[PDB]
Amino acid sequence: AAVTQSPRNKVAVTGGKVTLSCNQTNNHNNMYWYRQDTGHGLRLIHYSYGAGSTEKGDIPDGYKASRPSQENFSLILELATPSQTSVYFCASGDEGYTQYFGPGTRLLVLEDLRNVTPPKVSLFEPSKAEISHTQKATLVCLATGFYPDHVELSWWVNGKEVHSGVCTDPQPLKEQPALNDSRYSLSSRLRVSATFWQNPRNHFRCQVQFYGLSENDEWTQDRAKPVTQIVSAEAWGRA
Amino acid sequence: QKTPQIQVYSRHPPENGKPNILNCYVTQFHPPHIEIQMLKNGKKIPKVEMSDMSFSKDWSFYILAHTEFTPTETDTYACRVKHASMAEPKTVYWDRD
Amino acid sequence: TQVEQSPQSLVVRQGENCVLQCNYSVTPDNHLRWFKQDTGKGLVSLTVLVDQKDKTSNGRYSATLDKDAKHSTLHITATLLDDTATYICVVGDRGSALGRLHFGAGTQLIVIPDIQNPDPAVYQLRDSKSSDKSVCLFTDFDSQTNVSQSKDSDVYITDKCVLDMRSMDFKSNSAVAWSNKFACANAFNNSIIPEDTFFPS
Amino acid sequence: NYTFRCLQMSSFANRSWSRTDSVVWLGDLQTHRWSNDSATISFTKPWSQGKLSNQQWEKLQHMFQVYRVSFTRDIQELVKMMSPKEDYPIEIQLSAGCEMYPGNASESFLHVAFQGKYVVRFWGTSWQTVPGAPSWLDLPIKVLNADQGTSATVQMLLNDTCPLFVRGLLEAGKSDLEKQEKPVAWLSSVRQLVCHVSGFYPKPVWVMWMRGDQEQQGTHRGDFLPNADETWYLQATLDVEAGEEAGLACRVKHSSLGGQDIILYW
Ligand SMILES: CCCCCCCCCCCCCCCCCCCCCCCCCC(=O)N[C@@H](CO[C@H]1O[C@H](CO)[C@H](O)[C@H](O)[C@H]1O)[C@H](O)[C@H](O)CCCC(=O)Nc1ccc(CCCCC)cc1
Ligand SMILES: *[C@@H]1O[C@H](CO[C@@H]2O[C@@H](C)[C@@H](O)[C@@H](O)[C@@H]2O)[C@@H](O[C@@H]2O[C@H](CO)[C@@H](O[C@@H]3O[C@H](CO)[C@@H](O)[C@H](O[C@H]4O[C@H](CO)[C@@H](O)[C@H](O)[C@@H]4O)[C@@H]3O)[C@H](O)[C@H]2NC(C)=O)[C@H](O)[C@H]1NC(C)=O
Ligand SMILES: *[C@@H]1O[C@H](CO)[C@@H](O)[C@H](O)[C@H]1NC(C)=O
Ligand SMILES: *[C@@H]1O[C@H](CO)[C@@H](O)[C@H](O)[C@H]1NC(C)=O
Ligand code: NA
Ligand code: NA
Ligand code: NA
Ligand code: NA
Ligand code: NA
Ligand code: NA
Repeated sequence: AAVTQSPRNKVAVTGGKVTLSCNQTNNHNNMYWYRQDTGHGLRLIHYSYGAGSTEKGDIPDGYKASRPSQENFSLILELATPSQTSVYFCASGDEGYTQYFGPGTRLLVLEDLRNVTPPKVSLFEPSKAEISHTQKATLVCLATGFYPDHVELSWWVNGKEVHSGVCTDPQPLKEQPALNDSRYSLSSRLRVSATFWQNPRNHFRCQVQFYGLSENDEWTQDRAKPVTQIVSAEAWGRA
Repeated sequence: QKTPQIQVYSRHPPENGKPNILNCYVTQFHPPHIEIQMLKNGKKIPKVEMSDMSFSKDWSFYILAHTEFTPTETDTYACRVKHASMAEPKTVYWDRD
Repeated sequence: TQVEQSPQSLVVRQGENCVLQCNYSVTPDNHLRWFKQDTGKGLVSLTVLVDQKDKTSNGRYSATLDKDAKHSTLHITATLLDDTATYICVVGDRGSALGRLHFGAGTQLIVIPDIQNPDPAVYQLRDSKSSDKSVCLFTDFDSQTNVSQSKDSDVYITDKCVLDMRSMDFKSNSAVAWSNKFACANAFNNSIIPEDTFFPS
Repeated sequence: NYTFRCLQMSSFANRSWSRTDSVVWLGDLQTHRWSNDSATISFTKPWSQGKLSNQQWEKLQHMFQVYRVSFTRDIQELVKMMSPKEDYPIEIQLSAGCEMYPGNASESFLHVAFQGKYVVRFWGTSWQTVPGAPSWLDLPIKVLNADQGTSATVQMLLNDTCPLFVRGLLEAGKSDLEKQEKPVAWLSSVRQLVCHVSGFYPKPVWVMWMRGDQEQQGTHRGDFLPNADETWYLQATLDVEAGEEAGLACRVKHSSLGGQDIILYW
């Protein structure tokens, strides 16, 4: 029994309208919206026993819920505030006690969007010394100059995502820790065997999904509109 | 919604001057919210005991009010019931028998 | 808060066992579920305990429940790196969809991996497009080495991070350092690095 | 042949107000009361604990305590599930217990009424609707039947706990159950004569108007009405012609009188 949530990640402005959707194809009557915040367990916001029904949970203030159909249950923040920055989980169930959770949705509500900036992405190629010392080849990807910190960094070899041999910094680091709205940098490593890196048919790519502004968001600055987008960097193996 | 039947009756044989107990049995009503008053000469008697409400096989409620009284030539005794099924409150008088 | 978890956090080394406690005041208590949540991920159910005095097992995870004492423990045998996560206790107050779930705030577990064959080195890597720019990769040190933040604020240094080359059964720590203003020999001066550390060329 | 009845009455006026009150009867004698106001079940007889030890009683009371709070939240929540179709105010009545036969035999029951109509019972290992029940109850039944732990508990309550408990009550309360209280009679009129009989226990009683030794077949006995002291009241009336009351008598037979009937001549 599978549940899906969209969007998966969202940057929003104070006073803006945000809608978090949950879809479920199990024909479950019952759906539930939670939020997760550090130092607390998940807390119930709204729930629904069927199309047309919505019920207040434990912490419903600031949220409206909507159940247009059996499949869809939405959480609507009409006047989004920074206190609604959280991870939101949806779930569904039948008459039994089991709730089946969706994968979560990160929400950041900023006071103001003026500092939002997509990353620059660079890919750093393995050292000739590393190769001869270990018979291994480490690529380093570096995302820099971005704000806010909502980025998913991923590695792709020949058009397919790789998880083996990868690790990414758990948190972005700040570029100007003194300053108020500092840009961030993030790094990740992909380590492969020397012979895999030496094969010139292997195309390596580092990809950063940046979450930023929507098409509808107002933009008054001279610089390009820092929308939700992908920035990547790329290189081929070589002997 | 069903109408309350009310029945007023004495525990012991009624003798003027002699202490006794007067019962008011209210039955056959629904819903259970009800107001029962026992009256002496129209005024509400103060020390009135009520049984716990219960219901019969047919799911209709019943309750027993009772109070100490001494009958006389002159004094009238009654049981007054207010219940949503009636527009006005219903009053049955003790018929001295 | 009717569900409490202890410890709040703990650090263990690969191969060690650990015990995670959940205590609750929830009434009634139909069942208790243990969830695993990796960083940035969602809730993976480990086990569900339903009886007055219950026991379950699921591989390296075993659990108990005593409803008289309102107490559960999750035992993880022989910890691995991938057990690094937050473990969450949940009590359901009905045996149906009429129930509410009561969530603990979780216990943060960190498992330090066993680095078998350390080969500490600092390598210089060059940008694929613009070869004048570079980073310094300090790699293959064991878990005892700490990497310190930089003295110069124009120099950036990341925390250490461990990768797992799964098909070779091989793990390695690394950290990265860079700057616009810088040489790889000098990059990690501020850290206590091993004496045998390889600096090539 | 005694019937043990646990009667629950629950009123839900709106989303934020309800009360639940219970009373318990063994035959026509009250053994327990449980007001909404009280955290505990009150004994209304000295023998109301039966043959249960104090530990068994506390465990049983504790299960009821949890039940009452849970029941309340469950109804409120079922109302959310069915709306806007069903809605407040809501009256729910439960009648549960067992009927005791000679020699270790019994039938247990659990019947539920909704707005004054019998709709649901527990039978075997599950809840089910009875004939005439509206079909929207199939969802609540389905949800209630999902709860395996309530089912196992109710089964144990009906099959084992009720009969055992009641057998012990019959033993402990023997002398209250087998009591004999004498009727006192008196006459009056309004033509229509009235023979009042009051103070008798148990309920079985015979009352008839008579000339000499001839049962007046126009006699109409009214209902059995309760007194506050756990005795019964009954009145037997007779329509007669004015002037034609000479030689009429009221005869009363009851087990408490031991052959010596009450005869009252007008
Ligand atoms: C009879 C035995 C006699 C022996 C005892 C000696 C006498 C002692 C004196 C007694 C005085 C008080 C008696 C008052 C009369 C009560 C008679 C009925 C008792 C039978 C029910 C007891 C069930 C006990 C189990 C229970 O507590 N269930 C909980 C809580 O369950 C959770 O917690 C449990 C652990 O404690 C389990 O883990 C369980 O798995 C959990 O879910 C449930 O909430 C259940 O649902 C609760 C609701 C059940 C229900 O009457 N429902 C109902 C029926 C019809 C309708 C249809 C309407 C629809 C509207 C839209 C609606 C509702
Ligand atoms: C308690 O007592 C009840 C019966 O008592 C009655 O109801 C009470 C609530 C109360 O009112 C009493 O006064 C009254 O007399 C027991 O209920 C019976 O339970 C059994 C099994 O637990 C049921 O048997 C099943 O019947 C099915 C037909 O409808 C049949 O499909 C089933 O067969 C399948 O399942 C079995 C496993 O159980 C498997 O071995 C087979 O191979 C097959 O697949 C099964 O035989 C009875 O139908 C129930 N009786 C009634 C009348 O409903 C109850 O079990 C008991 N509980 C306890 C804990 O003592
Ligand atoms: C609920 O019902 C009670 C009693 O009928 C009433 O006095 C009260 O005002 C009602 N409350 C609400 C919130 O409707
Ligand atoms: C009945 O008892 C419950 C629980 O003790 C309480 O919350 C509720 O207010 C009471 N109801 C009334 C009408 O007094
Ligand atoms: Na939370
Ligand atoms: Na972002
Ligand atoms: Na690729
Ligand atoms: Na824990
Ligand atoms: Na090395
Ligand atoms: Na409930």
